[PDB]
Amino acid sequence: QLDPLVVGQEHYDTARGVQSILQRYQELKDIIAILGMDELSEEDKLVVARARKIQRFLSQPFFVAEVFTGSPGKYVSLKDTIRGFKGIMEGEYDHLPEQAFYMVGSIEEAVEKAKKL
Amino acid sequence: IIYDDLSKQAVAYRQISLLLRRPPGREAFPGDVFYLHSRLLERAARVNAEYVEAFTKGEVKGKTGSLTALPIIETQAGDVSAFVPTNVISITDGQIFLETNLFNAGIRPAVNPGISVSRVGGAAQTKIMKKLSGGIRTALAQYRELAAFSQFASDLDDATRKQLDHGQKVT
Amino acid sequence: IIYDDLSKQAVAYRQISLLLRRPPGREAFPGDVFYLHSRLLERAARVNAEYVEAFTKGEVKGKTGSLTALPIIETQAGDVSAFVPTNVISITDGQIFLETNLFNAGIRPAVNPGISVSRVGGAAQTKIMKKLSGGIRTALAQYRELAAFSQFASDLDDATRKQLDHGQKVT
Amino acid sequence: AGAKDIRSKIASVQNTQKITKAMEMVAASKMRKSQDRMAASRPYAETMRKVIGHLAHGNLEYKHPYLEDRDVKRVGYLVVSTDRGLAGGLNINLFKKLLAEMKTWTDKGVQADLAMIGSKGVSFFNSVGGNVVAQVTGMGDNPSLSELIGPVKVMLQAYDEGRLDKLYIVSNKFINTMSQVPTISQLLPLPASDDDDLKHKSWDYLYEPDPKALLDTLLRRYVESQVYQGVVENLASEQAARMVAMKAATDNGGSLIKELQLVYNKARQASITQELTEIVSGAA
Amino acid sequence: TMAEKFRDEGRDVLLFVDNIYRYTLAGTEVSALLGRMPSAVGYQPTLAEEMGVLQERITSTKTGSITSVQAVYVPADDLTDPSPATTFAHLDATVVLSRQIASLGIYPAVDPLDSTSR
Repeated sequence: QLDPLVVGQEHYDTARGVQSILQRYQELKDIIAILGMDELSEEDKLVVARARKIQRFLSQPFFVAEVFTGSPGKYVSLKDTIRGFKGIMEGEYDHLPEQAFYMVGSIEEAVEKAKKL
Repeated sequence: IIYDDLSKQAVAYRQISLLLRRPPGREAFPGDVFYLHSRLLERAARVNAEYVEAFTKGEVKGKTGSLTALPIIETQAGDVSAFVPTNVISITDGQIFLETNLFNAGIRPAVNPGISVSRVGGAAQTKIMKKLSGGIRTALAQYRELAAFSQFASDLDDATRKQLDHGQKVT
Repeated sequence: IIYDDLSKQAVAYRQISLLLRRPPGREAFPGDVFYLHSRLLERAARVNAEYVEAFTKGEVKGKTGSLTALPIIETQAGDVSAFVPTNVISITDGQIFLETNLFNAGIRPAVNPGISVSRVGGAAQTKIMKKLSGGIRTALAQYRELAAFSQFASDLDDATRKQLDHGQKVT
Repeated sequence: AGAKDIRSKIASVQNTQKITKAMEMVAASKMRKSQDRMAASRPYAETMRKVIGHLAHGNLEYKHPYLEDRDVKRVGYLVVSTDRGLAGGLNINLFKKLLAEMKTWTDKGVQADLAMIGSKGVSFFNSVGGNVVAQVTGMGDNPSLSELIGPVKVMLQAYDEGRLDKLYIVSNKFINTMSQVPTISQLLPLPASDDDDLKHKSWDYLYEPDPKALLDTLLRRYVESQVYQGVVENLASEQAARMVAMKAATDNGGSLIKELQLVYNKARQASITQELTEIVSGAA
Repeated sequence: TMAEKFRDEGRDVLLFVDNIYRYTLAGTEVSALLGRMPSAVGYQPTLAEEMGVLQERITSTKTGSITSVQAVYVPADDLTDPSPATTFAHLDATVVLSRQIASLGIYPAVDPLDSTSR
């Protein structure tokens, strides 16, 4: 069902951008392992950081996992998730730390978690 | 009950199966090696009092019995992506993974967080212990990976000087 | 004619041949799997005007018949050294290799040039396309030669920087 | 996987480790040669700063623009950077410190200008959009003063012409063979001498031809040495940082060898058994 | 079985096995000759029992004891191969000899960092 004629152009483009930059991060992992992250071009450091922030924002707390951790479960609507990933990809949240995105609901919870570190 | 090595019961059963000329599968183990451990470990259970009444013909009215199992598995070179280790991980509830690197570094018992889990979870604990120790294993799951990634220096010292001294003293 | 998953005709034939107790070859495939696909694919042919005129006993003249075959094959993690992929790569006139590392990066259709061959070449092209394609082949070949330096770019000379950023635009 | 496919990558990573070891050795020798050339440069600046202190802060203290703190309305920086990568985090720490200070200066609404030594900073600041106005690149292991004459001349002319004020040099201080720190230091207006030449009371030079036109040349030549000194210290710091970085890269390669060999062993065991089981099970 | 007769007399005995890997490999050859199905890496199906039947007789007893020193060979330098993996289950100590220590003119050339005992 991940076709523009089924899910709309905005959803399709967001999903494909996420895939594209996670794949670009996969391609950089092997050189980061050898030489360290300081050899990367200035724009490659940015795709690395945004890829790690996407990887964190993909996490979510569950109502059934509410007994393995203590976090309350979150329900995220499709509109909010594409609204958040489209925001991350184009750099409007570049200033937050990675941990602001770990185990949150919509992006407006990540901006709040950033305040409490 | 403690089975000191299921990874050697599996080898003895493989010997028996190959002497009986049965076709082997992955890693030369028989096809039904999973059914070797499952029908064993599936007997460690907690039973309701109606079952104890129906079994003991009424004599023990209103107590619940249980059998707790702790099988031991030995994995070559620390990998868990292997046939029998993964077969038993797919049967038991929890998973205490003891790591050789931690063990050499003096951290004993070498309980590796992030890989080890308890699928029963906080339901098993006394509520004091449950509340005091809320989510720390997942905290260390990231503390470890970040101390592994951020090797060059303690940069972006927002609270990492507190985080990675708390997570050190906890260990 | 498109054959979708010849690698599933091969599996159905392996099943039939293993239920008949025939001697299993490599990966349990029977010995005659090649002779299964070849006498299929060699039926795709272009046929000259005299064969057509003789077959139809007149009623057609001057015309040449044709039948084009596009068999599809699935590989497990990109390995070409398997049995059925080896046979079919040996039989056909060329290959279009679709790779997942290109598909993920957004290059769609993810055909991998250079690793992909057509032995009919320009003979099956309009002369305008035959004229224009040679510079694309050479551009992508130079790009493949230089691509090792991509993640070290901005260190490079400008004369090779031009080739490197031209190959990216062709891609 | 595939046993041959994994052995090929084991060989590739071993070759990489060997290359990085050779680079560590080369850098560890160039570091010594560079840090000796660094010591060969002290006497000029020292024995010239004593003279400048005598003519400037001694008796009959003369008056010169470069000696006094006119009000600041725009600032200038001389930026030294490496011409070669693989130096670790050396250049980016320095450029980030420069951007922090240059942003603090533009909070007050002052304008700022840059002059670049080395190719890396030239590449960086055009991407950030900095106002570079003069540059020299391609110094390599052989930094001449007769090439630094140019941009230092541009900055000095822009200073005495009234445009710039309070110009700086930013560079890496070589402190230990494994410790180099980015520093921003003030060259003009001239920093204040710790020592006092009141003890020079008892003598005065026979200035031929005349003291003011001579102090001008002394001050111009002095900023040049201090810049040149900054360039040579930055070069020795680059060599030390590349040494450390290639050391780390060789150890990372040495661990990837362990992981790849474990994978190769598992692959070859699985291949032996998967072949021999097919053979034995095929024989009815 | 000669070491065991020395044990019964009340003595402490040393038994040297010049290469136990060749004991495993000859068991594999005999197993193949008898026509039994090949085990994890082609080794015999009875590998872990043929090894234990030997190594279980080398024990201290309340009349005497047999200690054993066994030269070990690791195929393809693989400490995961079934033969090393089965042998290491029984060893109590492990002494590594290194040529670097001998080039230093130090004898015995025991590597003290990798040498191990439980």
